[PDB]
Amino acid sequence: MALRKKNSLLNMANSYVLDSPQPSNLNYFWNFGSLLALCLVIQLATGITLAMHYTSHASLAFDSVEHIMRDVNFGWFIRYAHANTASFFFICIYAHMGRNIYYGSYKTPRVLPWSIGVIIFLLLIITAFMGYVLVFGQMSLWGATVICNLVSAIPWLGEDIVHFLWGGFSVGNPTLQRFFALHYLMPFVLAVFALLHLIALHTAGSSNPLGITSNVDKLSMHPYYSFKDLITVFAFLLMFTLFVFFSPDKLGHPDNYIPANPMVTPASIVPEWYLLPFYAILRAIPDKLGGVIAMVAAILILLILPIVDRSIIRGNAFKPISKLLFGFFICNFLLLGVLGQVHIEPPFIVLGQICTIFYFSYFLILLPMVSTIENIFFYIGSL
Amino acid sequence: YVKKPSYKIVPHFLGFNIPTVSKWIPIFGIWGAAAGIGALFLIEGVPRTRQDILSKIPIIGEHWIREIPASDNPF
Amino acid sequence: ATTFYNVFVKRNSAFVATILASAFVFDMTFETAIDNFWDRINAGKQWKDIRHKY
Amino acid sequence: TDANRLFSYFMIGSFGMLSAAGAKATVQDFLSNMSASADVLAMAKVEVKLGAIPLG
Amino acid sequence: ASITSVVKTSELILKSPLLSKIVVPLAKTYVKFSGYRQLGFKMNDLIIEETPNMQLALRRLPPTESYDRVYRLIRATQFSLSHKLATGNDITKPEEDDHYLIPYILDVEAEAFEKDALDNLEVV
Amino acid sequence: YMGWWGHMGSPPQKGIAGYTISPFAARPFAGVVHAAIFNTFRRTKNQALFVILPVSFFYYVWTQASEKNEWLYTKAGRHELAKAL
Ligand code: HEM
Ligand code: HEM
Ligand SMILES: CCCCCCCCCCCCO[C@@H]1O[C@H](CO)[C@@H](O[C@H]2O[C@H](CO)[C@@H](O)[C@H](O)[C@H]2O)[C@H](O)[C@H]1O
Ligand SMILES: CCCCCCCCCCCCO[C@@H]1O[C@H](CO)[C@@H](O[C@H]2O[C@H](CO)[C@@H](O)[C@H](O)[C@H]2O)[C@H](O)[C@H]1O
Ligand SMILES: CCCCCCCCCCC1=C(C)C(=O)C(OC)=C(OC)C1=O
Repeated sequence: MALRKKNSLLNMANSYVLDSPQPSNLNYFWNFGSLLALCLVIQLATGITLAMHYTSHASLAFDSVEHIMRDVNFGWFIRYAHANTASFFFICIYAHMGRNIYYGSYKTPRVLPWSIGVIIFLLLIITAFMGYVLVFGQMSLWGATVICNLVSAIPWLGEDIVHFLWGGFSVGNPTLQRFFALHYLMPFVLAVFALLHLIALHTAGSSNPLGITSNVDKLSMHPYYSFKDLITVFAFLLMFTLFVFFSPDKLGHPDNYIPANPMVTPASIVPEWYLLPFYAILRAIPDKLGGVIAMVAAILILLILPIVDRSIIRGNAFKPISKLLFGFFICNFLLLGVLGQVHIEPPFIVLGQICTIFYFSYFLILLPMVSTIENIFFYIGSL
Repeated sequence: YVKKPSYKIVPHFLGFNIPTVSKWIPIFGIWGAAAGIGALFLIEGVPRTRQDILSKIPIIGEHWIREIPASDNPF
Repeated sequence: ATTFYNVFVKRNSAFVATILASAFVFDMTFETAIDNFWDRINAGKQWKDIRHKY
Repeated sequence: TDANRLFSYFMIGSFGMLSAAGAKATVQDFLSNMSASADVLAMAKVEVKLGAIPLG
Repeated sequence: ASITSVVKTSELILKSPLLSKIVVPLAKTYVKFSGYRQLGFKMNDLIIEETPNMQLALRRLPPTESYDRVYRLIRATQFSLSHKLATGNDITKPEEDDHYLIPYILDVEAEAFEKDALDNLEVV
Repeated sequence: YMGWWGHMGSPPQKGIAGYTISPFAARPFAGVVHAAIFNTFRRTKNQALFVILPVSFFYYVWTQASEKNEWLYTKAGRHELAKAL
């Protein structure tokens, strides 16, 4: 017996990256998993490096980031790499979630990797939110303030919890130092859950674009998907290069180059782009607690896809109506994103409410109805 | 003479029926109490818990009404 | 003993409820007991013992 | 006998009870580090003049 | 959704003259646009099989039907990975799109659902 | 639902012969130009409506909303803005 199979440690690596039996027909949308692993590795390397030069104290934080930009050898690169990769991490995670929803990756027998996935997504949001606060510019401070006051909506104890999370009566030094410690920790937690969702997946293996079993026709993960993953790695690195070296501030907010000022509130406080759809959903509900519930529900509702999808067939490749509905759902999610950064003005107020209703009605009404009807059309249509 | 056995199907969902669930209703009750006692115990230190809940309990409630003398309080 | 077993111990829900209620009582009474004992063995030494002069 | 079993559950129960009380004490004391530290609580008072402030 | 559900509802529609008049033509166009026949699949090849019920139904397929299904899956996987469509005799003609599996799954489910009912019987 | 090499969980396979040639024996880019033009056109044509319809609808919605918003905050839009608030 080959050493890679015989030795228990080597065999675990072997089972995931070498002998792992894959469908022979995965398309390029199956490459986001490895891109997400790449983002995670880049964030760990750059993040730990920034931590060697960053000071978490509120009197020095903003300046320590300037010191990184100006004095540390290649500090500018490490900083911009870290900041831009946070955006790329969300592009890849939305693509990966998009792939999963289109191809029915959430259906049995893959409910568990999907449900762990939803938690990974929440951990990414928290990680990225805390990291953004660390700069302690104007957007940092006010971002923390507003988002850490969503906990005030919790009845009775809510305000007490807010002061507990701040370590005082406002966002300040205690908050910044605790966000540093938790920002450092969260990516490790996230890596553990990423490993868990893969272990959970390994019982069924990867789904594939046709939605049928691949047990009939398997390909080793290496060399086929190893070399196919390299193409998207280099396509990613090209995109990375164009942002990091030629346009490092395109995805950012100029106001974060102003040091935090608790007195002055900036003209417009918007979150980072990748949080914008959830912020639009929150604005849609006038009630404080209503808005918070809606915003959280917008993520947790992903957990019910296994139930509300009534189809006897996995994925959308062969479902023309489901494909149209999916197209509208995705574009609405982008419109919500755009509405997250407009001013609270007519007519965007009502538009945001309509888009919010459409978002939720996808899960609660349309997908259950459409999937029921398509079942019937497949049966009658092929008689 | 009997021609057919005499039975009906009771309503069921996800393999639960009302006769079974009804036997467990009390158990959910006690678990709810356990969770209640446990939760309240966890937040007994929170000043709001003392102010709003614990100090209001008759007889016992004076355990949670304790004042620092103004002479001993820097704040 | 049968009665006690049947009420507090037989069902785990009841047993865990009893344990947690006991923990709550223990916590409150032990606090008070130690406070008094600590004050007696350290009598005349603590701020509370000299505070009255000031 | 029920008395025989009840004794051993008393020992198990006591152990569970002290473990519950000990965990609660541990959690409460430990997490309190995250509440405002003594220096934060010291900031509390500011005097402002009013003569300088014009109407409107 | 269970195959039983889908089959029963379909039969209610096919019964109603009005309903069938409006649904059957839609279903036929749906199937044309679906395009699974262009990869040489039969409709039943697409049904989710990773369930106890479906594993049992597949084990009960006659060996010849079973061997042919394996071939259609492998062939379709090869079209998929090559980004080609079936041509000529590989295209499933409407007359070849037979519900070879539906009888087996309906029997498996019949028993499974009867078992659930009888697990909840009450002596009257 | 998935086994491992030798016992993957496939139904029994019989009657299929598979053939292929070595990577060194093949031209990796054979028929690349035909694929790049004709194959891509076919694949794109067949998916075009599923992208065009939702994109165009949501772009139209946005365009209308943003144009109205711009107009409401001009002098001309004073009265309509007053009503809207
Ligand atoms: C750090 C973030 C993540 C990493 C590194 C990661 C990585 C991977 C990898 C390597 C795979 C196998 C290859 C592939 O299909 O692309 C995969 C599959 C999967 N992931 Fe993720 N993932 C992450 C986040 C998520 C999230 C947020 C979700 C869901 C909300 C998710 C759900 C899934 C599912 C369902 C599959 C199986 C899809 C299939 O092959 O059919 N993952 N992931
Ligand atoms: C999933 C992984 C990670 C994500 C998504 C992430 C995201 C972010 C983001 C968005 C920022 C704000 C960047 C800016 O605009 O300047 C940031 C800053 C920071 N992150 Fe991370 N981060 C990750 C991992 C890590 C890790 C593992 C460390 C290890 C300490 C770390 C350390 C830092 C430090 C020190 C800063 C502040 C300096 C700066 O702003 O560049 N990060 N992170
Ligand atoms: C992704 C990075 C690479 C590092 C590997 C990831 C670490 C996670 C590995 C630990 C989880 C346990 O992983 C588990 O390992 C065993 C053997 O290793 C695999 O077992 C599989 O392969 C072996 C031989 O290769 C066969 O005996 C077995 O029939 C098959 O199921 C499991 O399918 C996998 O779930
Ligand atoms: C994961 C579970 C989440 C829920 C748990 C919530 C815990 C968060 C902080 C707990 C609240 C702390 O609340 C506060 O605790 C301290 C610490 O014992 C108590 O303080 C008390 O004991 C400490 C020593 O233990 C003495 O120095 C002090 O004189 C006395 O007042 C206060 O009486 C209580 O008001
Ligand atoms: C389940 C929800 C996960 C946590 C989401 C938090 C990040 C997005 C929150 C929105 C947000 C709110 C509510 C908000 O009001 C605000 O406006 C001032 C923002 O800019 C700081 C925001 O980012």
